[PDB]
Amino acid sequence: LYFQGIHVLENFKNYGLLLKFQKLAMTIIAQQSNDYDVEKLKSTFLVLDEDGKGYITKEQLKKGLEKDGLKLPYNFDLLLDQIDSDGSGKIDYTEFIAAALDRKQLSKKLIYCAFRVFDVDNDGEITTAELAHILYNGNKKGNITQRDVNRVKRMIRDVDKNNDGKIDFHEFSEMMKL
Amino acid sequence: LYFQGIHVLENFKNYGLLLKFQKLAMTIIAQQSNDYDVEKLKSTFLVLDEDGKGYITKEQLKKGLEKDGLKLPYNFDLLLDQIDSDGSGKIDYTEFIAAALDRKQLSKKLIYCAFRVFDVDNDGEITTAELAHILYNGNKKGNITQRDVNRVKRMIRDVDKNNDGKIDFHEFSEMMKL
Ligand SMILES: [Ca+2]
Ligand SMILES: [Ca+2]
Ligand SMILES: [Ca+2]
Ligand SMILES: [Ca+2]
Ligand SMILES: [Ca+2]
Ligand SMILES: [Ca+2]
Repeated sequence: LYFQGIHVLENFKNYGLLLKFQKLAMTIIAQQSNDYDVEKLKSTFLVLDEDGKGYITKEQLKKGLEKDGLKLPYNFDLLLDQIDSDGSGKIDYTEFIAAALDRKQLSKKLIYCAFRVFDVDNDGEITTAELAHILYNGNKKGNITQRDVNRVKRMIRDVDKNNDGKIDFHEFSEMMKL
Repeated sequence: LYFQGIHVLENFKNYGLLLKFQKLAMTIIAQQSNDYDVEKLKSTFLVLDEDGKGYITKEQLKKGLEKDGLKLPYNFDLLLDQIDSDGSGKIDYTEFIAAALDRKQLSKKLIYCAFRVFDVDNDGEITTAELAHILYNGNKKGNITQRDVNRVKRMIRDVDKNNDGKIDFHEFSEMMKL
């Protein structure tokens, strides 16, 4: 059934975009926060990434943690598959941050650091057009289509709490924190 | 560094458990809700699962959606890797539900359906011991260790909003919904 298929596919697309949105927020925090604890995790990643690739193999991650003196869970391979959230087979910087930087540790300041990038115009509200340009252009400027805007609108609907079609700081924080 | 490694590993374990907790909640909703919209998604999965295995290959999912008349995104393979959240290579029932059943569509009734399973004793609060027994024993009864309880405690800390070490309905709903 087609009609049912439509809603299924669109929900799938939404699931993926929401994952992308949170991972990009985490990456923005790692790049822009200047927070000591975050910087120290970035130092760990530097140590693990022994070839300077920007990503680490599952072997490198295991060996690197073992070199620290840790006893890994026997089920660590399943965990590594979960950390590899894009399924590429390797753990990139963004995935390492997104699993190692506990959401609980994200203070208001850290979450604001990401919020203010998505809120391009700094009015306190992330709009569909702002979010689409960050996700699809990487920056404030550039071409996006009404289909793109509609896709992002559907994703705002999952985060919005006051039915205004925009994401405020509170709403954003409730997405970032469980 | 060992000390830093410890906190990294424990955060990784937490990330994985939180994913497990949400996916199990979704599965409980699919099994126990008796909600028409959820039942209709379950009918879709039955159609896709043509060999009656309980899981579908990426090919089966693509072909099945194409048979519905849908135009899949050219990047659907990346999406499928994201849906395959355990990295097994195939999409099981639980993953299909967890991506197709939009969180937005989870009414109070649907979320309560999962809540009351984790709140084994029905006192309105999910405790560490209750959650550990559901995650590790599958049911209320059975052996778990203090290490197990400590692992679950660390995960409650990510969901708790009033510092009581227990998860109430509101807190649970804030985990389930973005
Ligand atoms: Ca990856
Ligand atoms: Ca704005
Ligand atoms: Ca809003
Ligand atoms: Ca799978
Ligand atoms: Ca209870
Ligand atoms: Ca609580």
